[PDB]
Amino acid sequence: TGRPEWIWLALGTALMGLGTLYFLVKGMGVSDPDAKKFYAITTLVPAIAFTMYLSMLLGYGLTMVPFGGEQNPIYWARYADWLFTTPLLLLGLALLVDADQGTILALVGADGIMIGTGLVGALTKVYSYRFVWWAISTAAMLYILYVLFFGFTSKAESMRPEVASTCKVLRNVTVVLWSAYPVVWLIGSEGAGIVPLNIETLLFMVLDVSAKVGLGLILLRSRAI
Amino acid sequence: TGRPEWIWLALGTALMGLGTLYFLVKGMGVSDPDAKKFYAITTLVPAIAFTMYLSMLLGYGLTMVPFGGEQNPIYWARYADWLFTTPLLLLGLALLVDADQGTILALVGADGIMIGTGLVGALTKVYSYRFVWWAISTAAMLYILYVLFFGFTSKAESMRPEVASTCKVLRNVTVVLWSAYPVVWLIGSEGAGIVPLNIETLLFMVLDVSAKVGLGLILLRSRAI
Amino acid sequence: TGRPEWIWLALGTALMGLGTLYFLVKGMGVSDPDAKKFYAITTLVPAIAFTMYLSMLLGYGLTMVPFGGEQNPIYWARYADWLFTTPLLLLGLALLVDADQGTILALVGADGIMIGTGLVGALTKVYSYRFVWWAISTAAMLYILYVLFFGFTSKAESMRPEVASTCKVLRNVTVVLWSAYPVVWLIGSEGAGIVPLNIETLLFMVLDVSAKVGLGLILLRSRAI
Ligand SMILES: *C/C=C(C)/C=C/C=C(C)/C=C/C1=C(C)CCCC1(C)C
Ligand SMILES: *C/C=C(C)/C=C/C=C(C)/C=C/C1=C(C)CCCC1(C)C
Ligand SMILES: *C/C=C(C)/C=C/C=C(C)/C=C/C1=C(C)CCCC1(C)C
Ligand SMILES: [Cl-]
Ligand SMILES: [Cl-]
Ligand SMILES: [Cl-]
Repeated sequence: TGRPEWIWLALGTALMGLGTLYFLVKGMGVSDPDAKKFYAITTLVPAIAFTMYLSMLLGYGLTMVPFGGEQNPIYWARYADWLFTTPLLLLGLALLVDADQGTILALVGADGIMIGTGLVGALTKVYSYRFVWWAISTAAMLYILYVLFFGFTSKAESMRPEVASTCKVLRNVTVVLWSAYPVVWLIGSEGAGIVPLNIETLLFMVLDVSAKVGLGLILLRSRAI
Repeated sequence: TGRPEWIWLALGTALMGLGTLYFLVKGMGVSDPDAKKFYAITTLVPAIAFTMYLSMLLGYGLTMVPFGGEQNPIYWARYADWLFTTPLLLLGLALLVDADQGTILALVGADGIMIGTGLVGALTKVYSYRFVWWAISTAAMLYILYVLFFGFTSKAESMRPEVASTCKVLRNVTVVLWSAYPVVWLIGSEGAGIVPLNIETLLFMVLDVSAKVGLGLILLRSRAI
Repeated sequence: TGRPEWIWLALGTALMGLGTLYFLVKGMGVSDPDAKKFYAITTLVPAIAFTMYLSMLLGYGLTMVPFGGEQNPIYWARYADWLFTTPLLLLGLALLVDADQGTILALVGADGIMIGTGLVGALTKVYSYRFVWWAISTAAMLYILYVLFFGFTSKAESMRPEVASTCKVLRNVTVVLWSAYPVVWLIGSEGAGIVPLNIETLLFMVLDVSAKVGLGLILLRSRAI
C-alpha cells in the first residue's frame, strides 16, 4: 500500500500477532482457575488489537470525516479496538489489586464512556466540539487513573518494602502510559494537526504494543506480588 | 442553536450533568462493597445520559430517516443512551430485590431486545413496519415490567407493613414511569406525529431526568428497606 | 415480498417465534436458581433470532456491498444475531460442563472476535481480503470448538458409561453444527458464489433453527446428565 502509515500498521499487525501467539502457547499448562482468567485476558487483548490493526492496514478500519474545511482520514477502527481491550486491561489490574465488584463496575463503565466520547469526538464534523468531547473523555480518564492509583497504592501496602515498592512500578507504568493517549490524540490529526498522520500512527503503535504486549508480559509475570 | 428542541436538550444536559456530579461527591465516603456497587450504577447512569444529551444538543446524535414521504429528524442517540442506562437501572433494582443471577440475565437480555427493536423501529424506512417493531419492543417491556412487579412484590413482603407497603412506592413509580416511554414514542414524531418534535423532546427529557436522577436519589436513599 | 429468500426468512421468523413462545411457557414453574439461568439463556437466544430474522424479512437487516465488480446483497443482520446468541449458547454449554470463569471469558472473547471478523469479512469491499477475514474467523472457531471438545470430553468422563457416552452426543452435535457455518459462508454469496443466495439463506435457516430451537430443546432436556 501507498498511504505512508501502512508500515506502522503492518508493524502493529505483525507484533500484536506475535504477542497473541506467544500468549496462546504460554497459556498451555495452566490449570489454576485464576491463572486461567489472567491468561484469557492477557491473550485476548493483543488478539483483538491484531484484528483491528489489520482492518486499518487493509483499509477497512479507515473513514473520511469532514471538519475545518477538509476531508480528514480518521481510523475509526482504533476505537473498536480500545472499546474491548481497555475494559479487559482494567479487568486484569482489578483482579490483581483484589478490587471489589462495585469498583470494577465503576472503572469499566467510566472506560466505556471514555472510549465512547473519544469516538464521538473523533467523528464530530464541527471542529471546536471535538475538543469538548476530548475534555469529557479525558475527565473520564482522570477518574479511571484516579481509582487505579489508589487501587495499586492501597495494595502496594500490604506487601514488603521490596515487593510493595514494586507493585508501584506497575501502578506507575500504567498511568503514564494511558496519559499518553490524550496527548497523542490532541496533537495528532484527529485533534489539532501539529503532528502529521504517519507520526501519529507511529505514536499510537508504539503505545499499543507497549500496553498490550509489553505490559501484558510484565503484568502476567509479576504475579507473585 | 435554532432547532426548537435545543432548549430541552440543553436543560437535559445541564440536569444530567448536575446529577452525576452530585452522585460523584455523594459517593465519597463509601467503603462498603455493596454501597459501592449501588453508587457505581447510580452515578454512571446520568453520566452516560449527560454525554448522549450533549451529542443530541451538539447535533451529532441526530439523523434523518425517510418514511411517509418525508425526511424525518430522528435522534438515534437516545437509543445509545437507553442501551446502557436501562440495563444498569434494572441491575440496581435486581440487586435490591436480591434477585438471582438467572433473573438478572432474563431482564437484561429482554431489555437489550427492547431497546434494540426500538432503534430498528426508529430507523425503519417503511412507515407501517415501525409499529410492528414498536409492538415487539413493548412486548419485551411487559415482560420486564412483569418480572419486576413480582420481584418487588415478592420482596415487598418480608418486611413490615410500614416498610413493606413502601418498597411498593418504588415498584410502583418504576412501572408507571417506564410505561410512559412507549406512549411517548407512539404519539411522538418517531411513531405517529400526533405530538410535535419539540414537545416529544420535552416529554422524554422530563422522563429521563426522573428516572436517572430523580429516581436515583429515591433509589439510593431507601436503602434501609 | 419478491426477493426469492423471503420464504426462508419468513419460515425462520415463524419457527424462531414459535420456539421462543414454547420456551417462555416451559419456563413457568421454574424456581430453581440454576434452572432459571438455563431457561433465561435458552429462551433469549431464539427471541433475538426472531427479531433479526424479521429485520431481514422486512428488508431492514439487508445491505448492498460492492466487490468483484458487483452490488452484492449482504444480510448484515445475521451477524447482529450471532453476536449475542453465540455467546449465550456457549454460556449454556459452559455452565453445563461446570467450566470456570476464566474459560468462559476465553470462549466468549474468542467468539466476539469470530463474529466480529466475520462481519468485517462480510463487509469488505476488496474480494480477496474477505477470505483473509474468513480464515481468521475460522481460526477463532477452531479455538472455540477446541476448548469445548475438551470441556465436554472432560465432563463426559465423570459419569457412567450410559450417561458419559451421551454428553458425547451433545459435544458431538454441537461441533459438527458450528463447523457448517464457515463452509456455508465460503460457498455462499458472501464468500465464493458457488451456491446461490436463496439456497445460502435456506442453509443458514436450517442451521439457525437447529442450533437455537432444536438444540435448545436437546440442551434444556438432558439436564440430568
Ligand atoms: C491498548 C490501548 C489502551 C491501553 C488505550 C488506552 C486509551 C485511552 C486512555 C484513550 C483516551 C482518549 C481520551 C482521554 C480523549 C479522546 C481521545 C482518546 C480516546 C484517545
Ligand atoms: C433513562 C431511560 C429509561 C428508564 C428508558 C426506558 C425506555 C423504554 C422502556 C423504552 C421503550 C420503547 C418501547 C417499548 C417501544 C419502542 C420505543 C421505545 C424504545 C421508546
Ligand atoms: C445461532 C447461530 C450459531 C450457533 C452461529 C454460529 C456461527 C459461526 C461459528 C460462524 C462462523 C463464521 C466463520 C468461522 C468465518 C466467517 C463467517 C462466519 C461468521 C459465518
Ligand atoms: Cl478488510
Ligand atoms: Cl458533537
Ligand atoms: Cl424493518
